Amino acid sequence: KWWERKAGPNMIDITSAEQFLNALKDAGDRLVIVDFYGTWCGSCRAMFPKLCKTAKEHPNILFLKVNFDENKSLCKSLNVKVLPYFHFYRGADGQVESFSCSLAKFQKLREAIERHN
Repeated sequence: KWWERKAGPNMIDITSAEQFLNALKDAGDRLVIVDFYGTWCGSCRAMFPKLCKTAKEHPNILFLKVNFDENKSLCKSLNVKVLPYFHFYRGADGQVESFSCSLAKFQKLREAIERHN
């Protein structure tokens, strides 16, 4: 599957609600970037290499990949309405970013990271 190709060790597939919370809790005070994507999302597929490169460049950021099509109830509960979409979480602060971005507007994701390192 395209979302598995060249994905580094800080990029994890989320397949259940409990696993999602455990990942957020176990992250401690680390920045967590949650990548909501779809199996047939062209933009998602197109930006994946850039996302993988970003993860390699930031080994201490945790990237959680959430396939909307395989976790629909979870994504709906989280108010995710369009794909690609991102939530950032960090420790006690909980959710600290919530946004979409284009392939060409990938710099918005980099700017979001820089707001939280």
